[PDB]
Amino acid sequence: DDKMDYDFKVKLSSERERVEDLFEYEGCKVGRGTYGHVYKAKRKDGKDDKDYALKQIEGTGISMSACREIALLRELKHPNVISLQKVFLSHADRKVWLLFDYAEHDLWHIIKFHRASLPRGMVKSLLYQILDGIHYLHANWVLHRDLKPANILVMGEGPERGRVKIADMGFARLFNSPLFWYRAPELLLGARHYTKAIDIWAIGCIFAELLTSEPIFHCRQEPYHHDQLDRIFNVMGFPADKDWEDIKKMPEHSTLMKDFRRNTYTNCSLIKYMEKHKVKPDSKAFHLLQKLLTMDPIKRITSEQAMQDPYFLEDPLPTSDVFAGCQIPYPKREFL
Amino acid sequence: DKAMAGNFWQSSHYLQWILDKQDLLKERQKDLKFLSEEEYWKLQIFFTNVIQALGEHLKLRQQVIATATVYFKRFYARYSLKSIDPVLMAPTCVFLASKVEEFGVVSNTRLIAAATSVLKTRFSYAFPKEFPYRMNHILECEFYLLELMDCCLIVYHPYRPLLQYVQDMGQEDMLLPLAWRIVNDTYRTDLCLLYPPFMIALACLHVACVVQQKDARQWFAELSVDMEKILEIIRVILKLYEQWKNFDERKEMATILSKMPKPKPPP
Repeated sequence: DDKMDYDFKVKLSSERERVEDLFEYEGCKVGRGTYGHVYKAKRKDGKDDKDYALKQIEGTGISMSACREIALLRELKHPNVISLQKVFLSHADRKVWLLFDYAEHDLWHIIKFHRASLPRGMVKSLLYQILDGIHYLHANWVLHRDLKPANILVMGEGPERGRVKIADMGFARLFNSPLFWYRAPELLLGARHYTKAIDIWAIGCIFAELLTSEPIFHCRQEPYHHDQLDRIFNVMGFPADKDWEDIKKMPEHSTLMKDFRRNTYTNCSLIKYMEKHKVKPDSKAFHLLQKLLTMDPIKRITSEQAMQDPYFLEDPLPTSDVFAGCQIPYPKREFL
Repeated sequence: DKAMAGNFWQSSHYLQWILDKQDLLKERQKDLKFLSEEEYWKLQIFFTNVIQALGEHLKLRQQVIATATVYFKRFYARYSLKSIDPVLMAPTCVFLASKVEEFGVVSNTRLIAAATSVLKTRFSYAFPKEFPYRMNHILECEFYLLELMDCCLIVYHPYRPLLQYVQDMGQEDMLLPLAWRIVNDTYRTDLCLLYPPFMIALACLHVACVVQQKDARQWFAELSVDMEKILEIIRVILKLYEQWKNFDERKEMATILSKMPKPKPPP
């Protein structure tokens, strides 16, 4: 600026850490999306040989999405939630870079490796840490809103070996407004707000996918999404009036009634679904899953109540290291 | 409920942005070469009124105006008034604070129109010339502001806890309007850099009770908190209202603004 103090301007300019000086990353692009692009980085100085994730946030300046992600990540501190180590503000091009500890694995790749053909200690431990991390967020009135296997990172070799790191939270949603395999039925019937319950449904889906290796509500490419609802009912059955009294309050309930019939899904239930995928319906795992995958969101258990479930008191106990001291067979991330 | 509501004791506000008074006044001596102590507090009052005026124009909530007011104070806590023109910083602070909320978006043209309109209609006693900055200047300022604050954006204010206390007394009708305005008035002072929000809220509520002549001693006694520090906060509040009496913002601010140190140009 021609009317900012010059001594102040050059001083800050002299002292400003620039991302290109501190870190080596050119050509190490590791993820790409409509929320900024991520790189596997190492420090140029030999201070430590650990890997970091550098995310360049899309667009110039500080957008609402940029703002709120920076705002919240700067406050949040919990072992199961991804940690902002540093924010670089590059003055020349007006790009923002966020530095994180690098997560070598994620549940999307872990599950896909197994599907290309999970120990039960590992499944329980994954679920527990997911629940621990979401519960933290929820206690601080932070919703995730885009929970799915690709957003559940898992740390590799290093001092946090096998710890879950929840990532990629939907920090900006205009007015908290949603207005599909992991989306709760209320969103599909036009729920006007994100809620703790919607995240929990998502965790139930992930737990079912961890037990079976198959997305429980897998569906082809399509607010209201008919075929995704058709799949929910093929697995769960069609909800009775008694199971979800407030379903009539949903904006798309009349559409649901026109499009679907109860007797279509008379054979269908979660018990029968899970039996096909070799999971016992009198196991603590199943009874927990069923509580997470409750259709009425006011009948869905909370993350805190899930952590208290006796499933986590049953042999085997959840472990901090999800890999339980065993060798990690899963391949290291491919560059994009 | 709002994001990070119960997290104050582990927050960046508490861990980094509750400053020592000794450290504050030592960095202020830079600007005290040009302005007196009296003129420095008078300037702080002025720019609090400017940030309130901007917020009221953009129809933002009091809590967003507060966050903006704090961002401003944090900046000039560390840096001189010469470093970035406070006429540019004020709306830049309002702009950044509005974006911290996910409900509604303040647009570019609407920011510049708001700054321009407010200085012209409400502060023409201080500013003869039109608001000279444009959006490129705001966007540049935003970056410097964000750097100094160490990306600490989430800010806690006395409003939330105030509300809880008046509801606890069962005297929301009598005391809340008055206590609330006194909390707004505390932003005319350094209190928000020196004490946690809840202690400011208690102090405000005490002044409200004394002004309205309700006996709150048995309620105040039943609170587990350092009463010395509350009394310290009441003294600043009491002094603020005697500063208010003795100060004619409109008759004095043009001259005081001329005394502010100007930036160095480029070579």
